[PDB]
Parts: sequence; C-alpha cells; structure tokens
Amino acid sequence: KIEEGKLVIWINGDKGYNGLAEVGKKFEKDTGIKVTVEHPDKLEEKFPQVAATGDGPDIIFWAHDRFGGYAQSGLLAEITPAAAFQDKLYPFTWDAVRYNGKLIAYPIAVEALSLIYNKDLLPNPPKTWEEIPALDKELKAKGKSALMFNLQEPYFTWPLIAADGGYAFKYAAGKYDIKDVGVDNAGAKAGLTFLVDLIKNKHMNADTDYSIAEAAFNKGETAMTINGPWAWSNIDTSAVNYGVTVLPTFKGQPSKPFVGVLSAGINAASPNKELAKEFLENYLLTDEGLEAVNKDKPLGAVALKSYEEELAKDPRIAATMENAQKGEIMPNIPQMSAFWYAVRTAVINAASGRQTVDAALAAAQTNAAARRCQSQLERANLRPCEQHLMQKIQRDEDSRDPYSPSQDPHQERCCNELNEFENNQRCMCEALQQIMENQSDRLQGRQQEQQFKRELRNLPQQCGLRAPQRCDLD
Amino acid sequence: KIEEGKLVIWINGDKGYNGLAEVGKKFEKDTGIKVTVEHPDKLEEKFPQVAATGDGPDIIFWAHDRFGGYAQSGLLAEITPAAAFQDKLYPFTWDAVRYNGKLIAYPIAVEALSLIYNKDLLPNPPKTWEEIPALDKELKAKGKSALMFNLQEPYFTWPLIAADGGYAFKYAAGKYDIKDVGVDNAGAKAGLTFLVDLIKNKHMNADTDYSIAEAAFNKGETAMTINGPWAWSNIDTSAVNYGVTVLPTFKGQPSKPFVGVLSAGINAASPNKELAKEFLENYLLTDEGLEAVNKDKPLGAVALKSYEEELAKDPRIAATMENAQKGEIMPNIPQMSAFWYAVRTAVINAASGRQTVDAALAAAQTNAAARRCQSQLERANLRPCEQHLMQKIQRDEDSRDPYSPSQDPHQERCCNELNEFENNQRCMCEALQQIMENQSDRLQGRQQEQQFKRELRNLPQQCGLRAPQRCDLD
Ligand SMILES: OC[C@H]1O[C@H](O[C@H]2[C@H](O)[C@@H](O)[C@@H](O[C@H]3[C@H](O)[C@@H](O)[C@@H](O)O[C@@H]3CO)O[C@@H]2CO)[C@H](O)[C@@H](O)[C@@H]1O
Ligand SMILES: OC[C@H]1O[C@H](O[C@H]2[C@H](O)[C@@H](O)[C@@H](O[C@H]3[C@H](O)[C@@H](O)[C@@H](O)O[C@@H]3CO)O[C@@H]2CO)[C@H](O)[C@@H](O)[C@@H]1O
Ligand SMILES: [Cl-]
Ligand SMILES: [Cl-]
Ligand SMILES: [Cl-]
Ligand SMILES: [Cl-]
Ligand SMILES: [Cl-]
Ligand SMILES: [Cl-]
Ligand SMILES: [Cl-]
Ligand SMILES: [Cl-]
Ligand SMILES: [Cl-]
Ligand SMILES: [Cl-]
Repeated sequence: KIEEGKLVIWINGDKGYNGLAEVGKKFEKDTGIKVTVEHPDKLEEKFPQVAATGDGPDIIFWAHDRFGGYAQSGLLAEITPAAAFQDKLYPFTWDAVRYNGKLIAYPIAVEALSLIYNKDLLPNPPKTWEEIPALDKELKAKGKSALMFNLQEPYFTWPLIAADGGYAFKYAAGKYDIKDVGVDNAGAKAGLTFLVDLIKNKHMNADTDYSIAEAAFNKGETAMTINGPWAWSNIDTSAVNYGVTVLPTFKGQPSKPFVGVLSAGINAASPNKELAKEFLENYLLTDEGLEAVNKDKPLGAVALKSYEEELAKDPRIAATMENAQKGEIMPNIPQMSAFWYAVRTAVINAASGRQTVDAALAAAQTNAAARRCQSQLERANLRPCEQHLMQKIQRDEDSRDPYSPSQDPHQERCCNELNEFENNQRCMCEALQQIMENQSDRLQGRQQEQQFKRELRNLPQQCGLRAPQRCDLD
Repeated sequence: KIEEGKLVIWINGDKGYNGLAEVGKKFEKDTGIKVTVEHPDKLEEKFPQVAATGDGPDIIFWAHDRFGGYAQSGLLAEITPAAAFQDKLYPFTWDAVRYNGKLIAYPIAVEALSLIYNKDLLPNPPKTWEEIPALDKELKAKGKSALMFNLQEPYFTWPLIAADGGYAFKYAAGKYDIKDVGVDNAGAKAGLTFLVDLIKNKHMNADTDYSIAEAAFNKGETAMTINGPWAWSNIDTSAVNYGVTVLPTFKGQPSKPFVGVLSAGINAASPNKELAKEFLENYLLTDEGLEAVNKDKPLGAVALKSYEEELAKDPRIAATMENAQKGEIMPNIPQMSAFWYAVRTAVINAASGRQTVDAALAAAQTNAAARRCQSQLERANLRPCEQHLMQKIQRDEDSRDPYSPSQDPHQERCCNELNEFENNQRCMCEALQQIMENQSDRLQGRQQEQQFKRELRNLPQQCGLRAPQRCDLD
C-alpha cells in the first residue's frame, strides 16, 4: 500500500524533477516529512494500473488531458482551494483541471510547442511549411538538414495536422461529441499528407524520434526542431545559439498545437491528502517553488500569476504563448487516451508507408470514436440488475424452461443499463461478471448461486440485447 | 432441386388452398402442366431456408410484409407485367409488392381484421374497448363470454396497441427509420395495458390461441372475436348468425389494424418463371380464378378491379375496408420479421405475466431496432476486402511481426464495409469467414492461404474496428 507520513511524487522524465526534489527538501526541512520524487517509464499508464489497487504515489504529475480518465475511475481525490489561493492562479488553468464541475488536480504551467531554430544555420526561420523543402535542399548541400522533430508521438505532428481543419472531438453545446471526430477531414489529410511528402522526399526520416531529434539539433546538425519549454535547458547547455518562434503556417493557416496544462493530482487512495495539498499549495505553487523547478527545466507559462508576471518577460515564453493562442487546449475527457493512441498509430503507419494517409486517418476516426469497455463499466450502475435478479429468484421458488421439478407444478432500469454494452459482447460479458462478483458473497445457498448464473446469463436476451458467445462466471 | 415442367405452390393453411388447386387444374386442363398446391407449417420460415439452396416451390404465397426480406436475400425473381395488366390491379396493391423500385411479387387481395359478433348473443356490438369489461361481466352471468381472439400472434393484438399512438417504424422522408420504433410509447403501453387488464380480470385468457377462439365463437360460446376474411367460411358453416363490423375504439381512437396484402412471388431459382407468370396473370388474377379461391375462403378486397367491383357489394368487405382505412399498410422491409418476433414476445410475456407491460415493450423496442447479422451480410459487398488482402500479400513477399525470415531483411473502401459489423463481433467473424470462403479456391499455395488467414484476422484492427474473440477460418 501507500506509507502514511512520506510523500511519493511521480513526474515525467522530461520535466524538472531535480528542481522539484529541492522543493521536496525545503518542504522536509520545514516539516520533517520525507518527499520522494520519481520518474518511472509510462507513468501515465502505470498510475491507472497501480492507483487502482490502492498503491502508487501520493501525487501524480502529467498534462491535464489524462486526468479526466483518472477521475472517472475514481483514482483522483478532489482538490479544494480557499477562494484566495484560486485567485492566484489563472482562470484558464483552473478550467483544465475541472471535470464534471469538480477540481481534480492542481494546475502548474501552460505548455505549447514552438519552432526552434539555429541562428547560426538559419538567421531567418521560415514562415511556412511549404518553404521547408527548398531549405532542406539548400541545407543538405552544406551537409546539414532543415528540420528534425519527434515523429513517434502525435503531440508533435498534430500542430500541422490541425492547421487546415483537423480536430479531435467537436465541442457541441458545452460538451464534446465523441462521435464527431475530425482527424479524417480534408484538412487533416492535407496536413498529414504534406508531412509524409516531406519524408518521401528525403527531407526527414519516419524513424526520427525525440532523442534523435534533440541530439541532432543540440549538436548543430539540423536547422530546426519542434519542441516544448522543457527542452530549453539541454539547448542552453549545447553551445548552439537558438531562437524560439511561432510555428510555420500551412496552407496559410497557423499550426495549431494542442495546448496542455501540466497538472498535479492527488491519489484518491493516499493517506497523506493534507500533506499533499499543503505541499502543492504552500511550496510548489510559490514563486520560489516554481522557480526551483523552472531552473531544472523550464515550465512554460506557469499557472501562478505572480511568477508568470516575471517569466512573461522571456521572449521564449512569449513565443510559447503565441503558439498556445493559435492552438487549442486539449480536452481532458476519458476518451482522449483513445484519441491519442488512434492518431499515434495513423501517423506512424502513414509515415512508415504501411498505409496511406486517407486509409490510416480513416481508421483513426473510426477507432477514436469507439467507446472502450473499461469506460462503460466504470460508468455503469449495475445495482438495478442485481436487485432484479435476486427478486426474480424468490418468485421462481414455486411457479417455460423450469430449473427444478419444483418450478414445474426494476427490469427496465436494469436493461436501460445493459443497453450500453449492446455493441461489444466481450464487454456485455464483463458487465455480467461484475454483477456476479458483486453478489457471490450475498448468496447463501448454492441452488441459489447457479439459479442466479443461469438467470444472469439470459438477462441480455430478456432486454432484447445481444449476448456473448461464451462467458465464464467464476 | 426444382423440377422443370410442374408448378409447385406454397400458401398458408388458413387460406383457400383448395380453391386455388381448382385454378391449378383448370390451368392443367388447358396447359398439361401439373400444378401442385401445398400448405406446410411455418412456410414463411421454411421458404427462406429452402429457396436459399435452390429448392422450394415455384410460387410463394404470403402477406407482402415478408417479401422485402426474401428480396434482399435474392430469393425472389422480379415480376414485370405489361402496363395493361397492371392497370387492372389497384395502385395501392402494386405499391405493397414494390421493393427498391422493383416489383417482387403479385398482389392478390387486401386483408384487414374486423370485429365479428354473434347477433344472437349481442345484437348491438360495442363501440369501445372500454365497454367490454361490463359486457363480459353481464355475459359471464348467462354462461358465455364477451370476447375471444388469438393472443399468441401480435397481428391480432396490434390494432389495440396501435390505437393510441403505437407504431412500428416511423416513415421519415420516403423511408423507414428502423431506429425509430414506436412500440414503447405512451400509446402502445396504454393499449397493451388495457389488454393485460382484461386478462387480469378474468375477461379473457392469456393462453387463448387461434383455434381455441375460432371454436369458441363458432360454437356460440363467446359474443365476439377478431379475425380476417379467411375465417368467414368456417362461420358460414357454423349456424351462428354473425355480423362483421368496425373494431372498437380505444381512448377515443379507432383500432388500427396492420393492413396486409396477400402476395404471390416467384422463386428466383425456379426454371418455370414463364409458367408461373402465366398462371398468376392469366388464371389466378382473373374473375373466375379469384372467385374459385374466394369460394374456398374469402380473400378480402381482391387486388383485381373488376372482381372487387363485385365483392365490394358485400357488407363484410365494406367493414373490412373500413377497418383497413383506419389502419396502416405493413412495411415490407427486411426488418419487419424482427419487429414481429419482438412484439410477439412482449405481448406473450406481458399477457402471461412473466413481465410487465413497460418492461416487455421496452425490450421489444430495443430488439426490433437491432440490426441482424444475416441482413448485414447480404448487404455487404466484401470484394474490396478480398482485393485488398490479396495485393497486400504480394507486397509482403519481400519487405513488424514478420511472417517468415524472408519478410525480415482499397483499404479504406474495405474498412468502410467492415464498419457495418462494429456492434456485433460474432457477425464480424462471419464477415471474415465469408471473405475466406470467397477466396480459398483462388489461393494457389498454402504459405499463401495461411498468410492470408493471419492478415484477414487482424483486418478489423487495421480498420480501427472491434474483432471477435474467437473465429474459425476453416
Ligand atoms: O502516442 C501515444 C501516447 O498518447 C498519450 O500521450 C499524450 C499525452 O496525454 C499528452 O499530455 C501529450 O504528451 C506531452 C506533454 O503535453 C508534454 O508535457 C511533453 O511530455 O510532451 C509530451 C509528448 O510526448 O501528448 C501525448 C501524445 O503524443 C498518452 O497519455 C500515452 O499513454 C501514450 O503512450
Ligand atoms: O408471431 C411471430 C411471427 O411473425 C410473423 O408473422 C406475421 C406476418 O409476417 C404477417 O403477414 C401477419 O400474418 C397474418 C396474415 O396477414 C394473414 O393472412 C393471416 O395469416 O393471419 C396472420 C397472422 O397469424 O402477422 C404476423 C404476426 O402476427 C412472421 O412472418 C413469422 O415468421 C412468425 O412466426
Ligand atoms: Cl522505471
Ligand atoms: Cl476525495
Ligand atoms: Cl473559502
Ligand atoms: Cl479539439
Ligand atoms: Cl471535409
Ligand atoms: Cl408440413
Ligand atoms: Cl430475376
Ligand atoms: Cl408494356
Ligand atoms: Cl407503421
Ligand atoms: Cl411517448
């Protein structure tokens, strides 16, 4: 489980975790509470998996977009700041940690990608994506290349995709229509197409990932890269003289980065909820705290109004905010992970040539708009079905297809719930399994239990719904 | 298979099949072609099952509503009458055998249910359903009952259900919205409710079926029944003095029978298509022909204008047409069978008390609006998927998760088709099986075949679609 007394903190390996450990120590010098800071791999995946059972860190750091999922799963303890404190952080940033009218994490900083150029290799950076092929040609001559960024992650290639019309889920009347996915429209295609063409023409390489691009840029091998504030430190170390400017335009429109807001959320299974709140509110979210971290690795435009008033002077932050405004805040809904995985795949297959732009995006659209089982299960309230089945058993203890020689002398609300598993039978099964589990202990007899299994088994048919071929009800 | 030279005809056991055999003989006396007339059980089920392989009758008789399904399955040969002939039959009736802008059967007669009363027991039949409980009470005293009709079939109980708002599929802009099902609205509930209440109060019995009601009425045991023209003969035999009148009203509206049009369709696998056409056009659809049949058992309002001009004089036919007009023509779409099965179930469970009106209807709505696998398969054009997979194999004969040490140095349109099986995985499987079958013969090698199976197997995943847990590709 989770030790009471200490604070364990998870944050991604590309963030200023050393800078955060310092705030960990200042907090310890004043508190005596041991603050541990870790940067595991795939922590945004691991957390859902571990916080579920009741383990993991007290605090979890990631971009706001994943927290909706965590919330829906009941993994995040709600956070509640006295009005005053809230007045210190930008409205904009508070919204990003708001799910179902609740605050589920603490905002830290606003992130957005910008175009980063080597002032040596390229005094004047291009205004347009279209300009780039010419450049690379020119640069290849001098033994260099025009541009290199991470292609393995959608986050990076999305600003171009989004430029001429691409979007994730439309925002219709105060909500996201997760059936209205715009990754397969003219714009998205145009964008991804241009991207692939760059590859087809030897201007960049489908296999290029983060570290490869970072190294290339930091060793002065390519004129341009695309990245976020976090990456500024390593360059500051690298002897390269760099500028940070607005991303190029495509078909005349600005690239539109998915703006994300670094957030800190408290494990809803942690004993140290108070300590956590005090840490984040009184130490991290302070001018010294943020600075300590921002020193290790730049946060972008911090959530706290006072320190940002300082940071704003930095031209790099200006360009960061410029790109951010051209962009859109990522949604934080549960379906976002689906969307991301979907697009990650499309981009890769298209980039690698396994598929065509039109095909890959078409698959992404289909898949990103498909509801996942785990989500549906969490949202399910299966009690009505439980109650129904129990009752039905009493009325069959003395009254077609009878169970025993003795049988041979709520339903709506339940079915309403099961309706949600009508398009995924494996899922329908899981829902039945969940029902079983939630009752096995309340089942006295055994005639009782198996006369429950069989009833449970043809429950979907009773609702006029589709049913699994097989379904183990251990 | 089907013998060339003879004509085999299927018609339901409750129709004037003897009367039709006569036209069978007059046709034989003039032709020498042996005409066989049979009335098998569940012939509307058997036919789809047998006509599929290429057997069955040359001609198939049923209400128009089932023929849409037969058509979609390619079981019905299109029928084409010279304008003149068509001018002999009512427009209304031609529409009923029209599917996808094609004539798929020959209209014979218009059917509709009416209220049939014993003039001895009840000189003045009720205007309203509401009046009936009082009657039955009064009649039970005299040792009789007010009303008895078939409860095992939805066809009979639907006029009441439909009365105050019930419908099958809404007709939206020239088409039926099979997702807009009106069997679970206030009206339908009201209607079914009244019906169940009749039962709950000992006014009728949930177990009452056709023969039980017919016998009861024909032996003068109940004052009223609800039935169609076909039933007139047996009563004519029965010494009971009966009238045929408009069905009672419910909540102030007329009962609304599903008007059906007896149709004759030609097996699209029969060699005798010409004979069939000549039989139906030149013998059956004539004043003598129809009469011969109408003699055995009344057809209702026949499709042929001339004979109906005669029949119209019969007050019984008048009442039949009155009820028909208060009613609605059944749709002939493939989904109709689903709808009927769904409602048959609801009615029975509600009537039997296994479920409540609200629950049962709610299940019917859900289920009647659910697309069936066989339908989706028929409508599927899986070629694109076939072509795609074949090609993909060539491009893998020398180029992640490789098949052989050698591999280790259309898609959209296809997926568009597979999208249709996204809510039924068993079905997705069948679609893959169909693809396999349609290629096993075109597959030279064996490395070829199994390198096809594996590709085929993760085809849904390539389309971002859901996939079966298991799928045998024999
Ligand atoms: O590619 C598959 C992948 O998608 C998911 O990651 C996304 C995040 O949810 C999202 O916040 C963003 O990640 C970036 C941050 O905003 C930023 O601080 C910095 O770390 O760069 C990040 C990108 O590498 O975008 C990504 C998608 O690219 C998802 O959460 C994962 O589970 C998954 O493996
Ligand atoms: O109840 C289950 C059942 O539904 C289907 O039968 C329907 C028919 O499609 C339909 O034409 C109608 O059947 C009647 C005729 O119109 C009439 O000529 C006479 O025969 O009375 C009939 C009713 O018994 O209504 C029924 C539904 O009640 C379906 O086709 C069957 O497969 C099925 O078993
Ligand atoms: Cl690790
Ligand atoms: Cl909480
Ligand atoms: Cl307060
Ligand atoms: Cl969006
Ligand atoms: Cl478009
Ligand atoms: Cl038989
Ligand atoms: Cl044909
Ligand atoms: Cl003609
Ligand atoms: Cl209708
Ligand atoms: Cl309603």
